[PDB]
Amino acid sequence: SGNTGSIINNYYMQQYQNSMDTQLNDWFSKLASSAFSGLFGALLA
Amino acid sequence: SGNTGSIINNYYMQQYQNSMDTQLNDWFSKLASSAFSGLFGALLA
Amino acid sequence: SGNTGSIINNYYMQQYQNSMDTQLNDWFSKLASSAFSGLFGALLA
Amino acid sequence: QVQLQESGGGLVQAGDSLRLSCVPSVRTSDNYIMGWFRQPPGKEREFVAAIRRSDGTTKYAASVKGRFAISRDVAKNAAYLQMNSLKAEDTAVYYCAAKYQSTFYSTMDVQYDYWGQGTQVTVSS
Amino acid sequence: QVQLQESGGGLVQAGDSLRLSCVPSVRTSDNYIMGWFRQPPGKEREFVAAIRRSDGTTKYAASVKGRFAISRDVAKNAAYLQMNSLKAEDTAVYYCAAKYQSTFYSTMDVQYDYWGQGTQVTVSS
Amino acid sequence: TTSAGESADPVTTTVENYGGETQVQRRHHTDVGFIMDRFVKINNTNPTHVIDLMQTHQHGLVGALLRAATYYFSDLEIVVRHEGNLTWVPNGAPEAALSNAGNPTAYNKAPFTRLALPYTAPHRVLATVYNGTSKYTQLPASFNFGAIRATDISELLVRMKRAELYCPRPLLAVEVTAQDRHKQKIIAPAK
Amino acid sequence: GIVPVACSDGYGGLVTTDPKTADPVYGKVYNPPRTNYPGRFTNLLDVAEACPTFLCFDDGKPYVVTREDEQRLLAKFDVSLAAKHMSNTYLSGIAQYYAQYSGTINLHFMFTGSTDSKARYMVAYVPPGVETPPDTPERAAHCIHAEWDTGLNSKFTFSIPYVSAADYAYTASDVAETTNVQGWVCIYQITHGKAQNDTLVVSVSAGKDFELRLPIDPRTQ
Amino acid sequence: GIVPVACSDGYGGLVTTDPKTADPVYGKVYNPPRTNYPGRFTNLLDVAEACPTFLCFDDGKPYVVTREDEQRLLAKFDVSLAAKHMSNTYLSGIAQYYAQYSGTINLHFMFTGSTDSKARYMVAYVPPGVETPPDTPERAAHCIHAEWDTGLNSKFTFSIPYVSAADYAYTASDVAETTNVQGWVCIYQITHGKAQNDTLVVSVSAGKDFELRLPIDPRTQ
Amino acid sequence: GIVPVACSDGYGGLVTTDPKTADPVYGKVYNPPRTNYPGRFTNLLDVAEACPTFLCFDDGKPYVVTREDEQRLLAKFDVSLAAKHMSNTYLSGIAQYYAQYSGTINLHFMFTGSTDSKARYMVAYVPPGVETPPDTPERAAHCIHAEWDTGLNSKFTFSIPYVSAADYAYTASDVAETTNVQGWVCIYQITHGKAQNDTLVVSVSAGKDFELRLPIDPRTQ
Repeated sequence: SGNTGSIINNYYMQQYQNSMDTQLNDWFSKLASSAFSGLFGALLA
Repeated sequence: SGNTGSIINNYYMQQYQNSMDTQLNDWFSKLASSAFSGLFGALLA
Repeated sequence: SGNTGSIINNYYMQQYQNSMDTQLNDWFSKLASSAFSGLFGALLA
Repeated sequence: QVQLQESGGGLVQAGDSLRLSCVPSVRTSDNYIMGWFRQPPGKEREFVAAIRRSDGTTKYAASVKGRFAISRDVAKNAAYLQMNSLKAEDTAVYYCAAKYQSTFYSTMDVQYDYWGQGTQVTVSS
Repeated sequence: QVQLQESGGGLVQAGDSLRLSCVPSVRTSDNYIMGWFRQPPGKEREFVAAIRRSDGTTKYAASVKGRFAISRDVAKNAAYLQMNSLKAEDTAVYYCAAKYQSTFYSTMDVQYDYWGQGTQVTVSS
Repeated sequence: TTSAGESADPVTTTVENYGGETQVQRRHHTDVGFIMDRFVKINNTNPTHVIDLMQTHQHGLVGALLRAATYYFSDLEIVVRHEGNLTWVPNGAPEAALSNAGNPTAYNKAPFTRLALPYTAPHRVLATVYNGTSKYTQLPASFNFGAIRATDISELLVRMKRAELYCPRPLLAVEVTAQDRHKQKIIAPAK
Repeated sequence: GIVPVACSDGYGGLVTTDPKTADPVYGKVYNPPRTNYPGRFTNLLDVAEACPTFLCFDDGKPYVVTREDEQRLLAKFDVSLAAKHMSNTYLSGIAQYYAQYSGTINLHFMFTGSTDSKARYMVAYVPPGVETPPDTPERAAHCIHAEWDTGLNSKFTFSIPYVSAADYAYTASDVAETTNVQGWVCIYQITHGKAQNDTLVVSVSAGKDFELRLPIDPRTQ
Repeated sequence: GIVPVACSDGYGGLVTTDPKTADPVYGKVYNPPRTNYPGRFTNLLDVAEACPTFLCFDDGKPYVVTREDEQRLLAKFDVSLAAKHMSNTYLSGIAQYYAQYSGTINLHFMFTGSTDSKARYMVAYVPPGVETPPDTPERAAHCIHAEWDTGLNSKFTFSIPYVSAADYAYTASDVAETTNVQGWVCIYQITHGKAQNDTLVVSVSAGKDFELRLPIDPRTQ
Repeated sequence: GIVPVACSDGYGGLVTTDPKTADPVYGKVYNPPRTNYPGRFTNLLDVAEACPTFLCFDDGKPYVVTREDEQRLLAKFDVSLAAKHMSNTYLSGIAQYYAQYSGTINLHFMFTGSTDSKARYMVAYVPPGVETPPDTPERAAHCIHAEWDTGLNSKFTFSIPYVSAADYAYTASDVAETTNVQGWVCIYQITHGKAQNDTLVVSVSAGKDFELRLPIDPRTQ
């Protein structure tokens, strides 16, 4: 769902508009969310 | 239902889009599904 | 309803597409259905 | 697509009459306009007379208005150019033509589609 | 887009025969019309004979109607103009052409798209 | 697996016979109704053409896959590129019916004409081969879908709708002359 | 914005038999009432069933005359709506505008001789497979047939079966190819007593399961 | 007023494989019934499974003959639907009209020697990675193989595995580049007793998970 | 009749970024499975956060060296994704394809001197409003800054604030007009003991609320 802006459903079936993925995980999202913040050691504000 | 990819119903009735079959059995599907597999005799795995 | 093959209703009202009949009986259908069949006299099959 | 078969050409002398005919090869259900073009010796082709297939709407040239007459046979799918009271200037090569694409009177002598090989008409004096 | 390769030109004398060929560079699935234009010495280009790719519908010029013959090879994707019984007037520069855009018979000799460099045919007497 | 060969029963061994694993398959592209539903060319058109499917090229996709069946049934779609009007008469019509506008006649629009025709043959199925004759190498004259007519027709395309095939026949591939396999050029980017 | 569409190619042109309508220009028009108007037919085959019309034998007569001869073959005609005998019929006049047909075809035989004149007739259906039809009732007795004599009831109806290979038949014979695709119908004169110039009128109507299939427009116009 | 639309550009033209229909011109047509018509196939791979067809070895024979020699290599062919041995097959005739494939390919070996003639055969799958195939069963015993002798049951089916890097393979070998992308299949003659001119017939059919993927139309027309 | 429409003018033409789709021509295609394929990124700013890349100081080095001089200004660069120091960064390589930005920009300082070498550094953010940046830490102590010495932990991250008048800033400096629209960043060397040739490596990554706004395509092609 990127760069499509019509509210109405498609006229053609999903089987014909694009291919179908089969089966048998965002790394950098988790790698950025698991970043360190805050401080290290003690703080004297 | 082969090679038709629109979800919306047809604008014309079924009586006019194509002819109508009347009445009064896939052979090779059953002939392939009834094929022999496995082994013959004994097995020593 | 002869030789019209669209399923969707008409865009124009019935008052404008064709004229309107007013009031104030198929003869040959009944004349053919009331035809004689069978036999005449006795039968020895 | 369509080929045109012409008939009736030949040689006459001044004062006589000739009859040209043309029948197309296929009998499709179109509104074609059978016409007649002539090419005088050492001059360029020019329009003579046309007729519509549906009705008998006939066009003519200023040269041949009272003399020539064109007609059509609905049954045999033919067209005839009855040439009358020929002049010595009427010597030319006469071509038929079809003009299937549009059948309006205003354009009835400008753009034809199938010609068919011309006949030879050489009137003497 | 498409380039045309011509073959078979040369020099003959009156009464002999020549065979011109032309093969296009790409084999796209179109209905193109291979034709032949000739340009006599000191005169302008003119149509000779064309052929459709689908069927063997052939057009011709009034000059060369019974003599010349055009054909097409579905397998090798070629076209051949078999010139017969040449006249001393047949000396010219012969060009092929493509006409991909429309393939109707009525317009089969008016507007071609790709020409390809012409061959030289100079018949003697 | 070992079996009696002369009995002609079908036998399908697996890779499980030596530890393997049969994988899941999808055969949507070799469906009969799917593969026959594409427009294919008819390269011999006339001012008058009788629509016979055995006039498709014998080595095309649909042409060859149709020669690989004894019988068939189908509706039809045609794409005609014509001059003037296009008349269609059904199966069995006189040839003189093609000059009248009571029959389906299409007044030509700009690019071409795209119609849908039913199946009008008097038989339950049509055939690609016939062993014998039909009067009192050549199929019966009733093996067609009708006829079309225009002043000249430039191209004709046909498409089989609701196709059904029966009794398969041999389907051949191009022959290998002396190689170990038939090698040909395959599309690959430039540079 | 607004709804985008794709103006498809190949679609749009006028077909003279298309199933769609035109757009009106003159609203609110009422017709004069025609309630219970007599003599309406909504099917051509209803009229073709209820109303039989005459056949056309030699000299253009609707009847065959008994013969003072050794020949017992009154008339013979192909099972074809394009036959020479059916050229003047309503069934044939309708069937000329269709491609195919199937079903029964009824023949009616009305005897118009005097009271003191008797006769016995026979009609046989000769399906295709022989080169020439039979000309003796003794030899045509092996087909499907029926016999009948003359008496109080002066009419007789015989029903020609639809027997063929295909489910439908063409209503037009193709070319000068001989041996009609369907059979023949042969009328015989088994015997007659004091019937020298008495006639037998023949007419044809459609059967119970008769049917015409694909409309065409074949006449030169 | 009326609904406004945007006639989009790029949309509308005819594609010869598009998934939409045309508009009809001839209504109310009924077909003759074909209920329970025999011999229908709705998938090409069903026929390709149930019906195996022969291979074509040297001299154009469907079989390999035992050899009175020191050579124990009967035949060898690439795992390719475009191989010289599969040129006359139905599997190959179908596979020529597709771009890619995947799955099993079954080989059948029918022995047609007399009763007093014995033999023992071997078939090995030689995946790619060697430049030349092995020509000794002792050296090809390290691949995937199977052995079998002759007896009451005269047929033997061996199933070629689909082993490769990509999930699909091309059904056409690209160019004069050597060393077929998939392996080879090598048939060996382990031993034989009194089998001088006896043959072994080979044929091929599709496996349980065989599949063809992208329809094309590649032949010169 | 049929539905009437108004083919509007101005609508229909192709825009290269329009939000509508095309119509398909090749149905029923299945891809090979790529479940749990490693190393996927769905946002460029995720990679820009997690992976910092080096700055480019004089002589094209990712680091500044302590100086045996009276000058305590190691390096100074404009707060601009188009600066000379950020020319080789991933943040800048991404930001070149957008019109505007807003949010935090993090700087990382890694000390790579020996154990027997100490130092104390300082970084200050000098917002716009002065003509020339300060060159003394005593004078740049009045901006927003931070100090840090060397020890066990060899990295230090300082976060440049987004302080301006407008809610967004251009990611490209307009013309030879001087005095960068945003401030400068000045790195100082407060003191050092026995650190003669030891270096301090600098790199930059995106902050927690960094953002790029309007996609463009500005490079000469």
